[PDB]
Amino acid sequence: DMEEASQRKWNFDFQNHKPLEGKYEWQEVEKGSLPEFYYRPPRPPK
Amino acid sequence: QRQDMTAFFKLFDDDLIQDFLWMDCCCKIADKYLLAMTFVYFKRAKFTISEHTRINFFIALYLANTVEEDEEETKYEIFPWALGKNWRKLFPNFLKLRDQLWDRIDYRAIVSRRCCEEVMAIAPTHYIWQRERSV
Amino acid sequence: YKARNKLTGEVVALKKIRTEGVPSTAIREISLLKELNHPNIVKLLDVIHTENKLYLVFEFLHQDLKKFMDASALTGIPLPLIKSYLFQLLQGLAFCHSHRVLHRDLKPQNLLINTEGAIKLADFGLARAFGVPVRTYTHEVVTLWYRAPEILLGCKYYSTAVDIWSLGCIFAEMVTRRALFPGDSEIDQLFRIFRTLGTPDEVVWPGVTSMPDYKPSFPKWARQDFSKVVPPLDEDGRSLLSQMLHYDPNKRISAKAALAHPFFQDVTKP
Repeated sequence: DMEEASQRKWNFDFQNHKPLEGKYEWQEVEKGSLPEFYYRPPRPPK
Repeated sequence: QRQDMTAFFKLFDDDLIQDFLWMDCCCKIADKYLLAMTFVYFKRAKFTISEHTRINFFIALYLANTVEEDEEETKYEIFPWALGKNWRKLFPNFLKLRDQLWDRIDYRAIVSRRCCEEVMAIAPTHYIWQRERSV
Repeated sequence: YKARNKLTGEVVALKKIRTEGVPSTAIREISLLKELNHPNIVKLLDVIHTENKLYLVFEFLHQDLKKFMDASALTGIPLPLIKSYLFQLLQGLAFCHSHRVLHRDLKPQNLLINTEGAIKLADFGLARAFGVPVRTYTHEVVTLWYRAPEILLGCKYYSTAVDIWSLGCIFAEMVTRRALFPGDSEIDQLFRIFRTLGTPDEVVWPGVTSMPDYKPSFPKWARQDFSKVVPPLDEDGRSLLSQMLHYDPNKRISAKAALAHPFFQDVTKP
């Protein structure tokens, strides 16, 4: 399906959440440097 | 955009479906639009004739509902009809089926009004498309 | 997470999700973001499905608007920069409104910016498609201080006019450096709107008394001048803001009508 393809493109197996391969440079940064949206969880439906 | 469509109308001669629409009063869960959207999803997923059935219908209707309806409760009422008596813990693997259907259509649930009206432009004589709500 | 691209020189981000069913807000966020490709809107590159966990893929902007507004209380923001940001927001919002989209959340943390002088919309989680007629709508919609009056009172089948208001509440924020209507709660925040913008009436609004939450026990306030409440703005700025925020949703200026406003004569891209 598409997760092996997404793996192909995004240079990652989604896997451990932090491996890498090449052709993209993947980091792991501190949450504090991100503009609040990217580590923002979903919202309660209530 | 395709002229066959006949395998899709076959579902509405079914019993559980007919009684499901009879259950629907103000067309809250199944609108003439939502029943068009449930077809658009059938096209997008490229279902075979073997692939249109009870579960694959309700599963699309639930998706159209969660997308186009801000009322988050009424759409639950589909569960007893689809899954039989105990859906109670049997609804989640239904939800994952919805997510899989969403995976199949390449994530575009959104269907424009004009596109909705264009798929009912085929055989307007059909009863489904005379069901509409107001206020 | 985060990312970097050695080729094409771009940067993206992950934002995972992850237990009995996929959230109804995420479906809307993703399904809408896949139908919207705009330079002034944050994009959605790819979406996966793996068992317990779901990751998204987002174009990574460097910061949001709050932390940039929190970046300077001391100094301000250059008026051309504000004009650029607002023109941009109005453009992307014109792309949203005009085709099958209502955001129904606008706040600076949902507005991302970069170093190249661009600003884009984010968080369509509460957004939906208004194209299909006779739908259902929750009237708890945007977040807190940025709420439109008509939705603050009872209103059914609210149109695109609810986003514009928020932008107004954003507009003033980029000017006075502070929040416009720092409401402590519902009502409250409404009476703050009544304090700054004045108490409504049937001269201003056709159906104001016919709104369900409305009761004529409301204290009567006059309309404060836009020199006092937002001094740094020029006459063009006040001219835009005035018709940008008004109690009548039927009057309230659309996005396409905003882009041509005389305030934008000086628009630039710093």
